[PDB]
Amino acid sequence: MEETRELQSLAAAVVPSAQTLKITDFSFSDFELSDLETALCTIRMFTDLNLVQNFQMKHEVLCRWILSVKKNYRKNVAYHNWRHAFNTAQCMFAALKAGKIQNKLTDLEILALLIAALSHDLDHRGVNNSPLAQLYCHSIMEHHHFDQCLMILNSPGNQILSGLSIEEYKTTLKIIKQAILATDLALYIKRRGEFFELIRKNQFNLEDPHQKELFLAMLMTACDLSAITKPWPIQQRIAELVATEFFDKNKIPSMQVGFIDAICLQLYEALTHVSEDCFPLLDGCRKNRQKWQALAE
Ligand SMILES: CCCOc1ccc(S(=O)(=O)N2CCN(C)CC2)cc1-c1nc2c(c(=O)[nH]1)CCC2
Ligand SMILES: [Mg+2]
Ligand SMILES: [Zn+2]
Repeated sequence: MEETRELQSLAAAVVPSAQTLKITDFSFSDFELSDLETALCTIRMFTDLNLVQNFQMKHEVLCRWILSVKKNYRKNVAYHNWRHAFNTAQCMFAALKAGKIQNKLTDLEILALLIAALSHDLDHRGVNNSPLAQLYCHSIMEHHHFDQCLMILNSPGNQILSGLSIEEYKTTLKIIKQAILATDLALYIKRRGEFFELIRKNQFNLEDPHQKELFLAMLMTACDLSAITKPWPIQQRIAELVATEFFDKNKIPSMQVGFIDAICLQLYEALTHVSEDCFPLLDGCRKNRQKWQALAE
């Protein structure tokens, strides 16, 4: 089979260092990478976050899990596909390392963010595709993604959480679930005020469980949207993909400016306040606003 073949190549490979793979960079890009290569980067992300060790993940199982995740994104979807999930994970990784967020969180939280970033759009069909009620929003889409995530975590050969104790397992699933549900922009809009207001007053505090949970949610949105922060030539390219999905052009630049003002700037400003080293995200986002604004006329 084409697929057990893919599993063999992947399990046999030597995983280059994080530095060699450029996965520590906020300006990372996946355009020139093969599927196999994105899988290796992903293993390096688990490894250098020290998650394979702390939680005793078997190599064959992690490899199989990554391939399952990859397999359950649809390639025919121009933007909401595996590369988007892979990029969201890479940005999470870079915020934890380069952005120095790692030290602010527990191992279990880090574990759950990485998994959530990779799984958060599982089985997406495209924004233009959409039982009972369904009456009041409620993140139906994200519930589906999380269910997909859960089913893969429980598939034979795919159980990367088997090394956790039952109590750790339950805590981790809860975090994964909240994390995936947090990628619903509506929820993000609903909750950001609290977070901004708190940073305003220099009252923000990670020791408060309520605030921790709020921060993790903000963190997910920041990664989920991070394409908006990439170097111009790359951002233009990703914008291309999004437009293809949204519509299957003269108004696109102003749309981009609207999106950056409405959603992105404040979030990346807030994240910078929490950790100054996440500044490149904010900086990259500002430069892109300037560029799209110039096209907008
Ligand atoms: C480039 C084509 C047009 O792109 C957009 C147009 C509108 C918006 S939006 O007004 O903030 N918005 C549209 C309605 N959604 C449910 C939420 C997002 C975002 C985007 C948009 N979203 C994303 C990116 C982007 O470049 N544009 C990259 C990360 C996600
Ligand atoms: Mg989504
Ligand atoms: Zn997403």
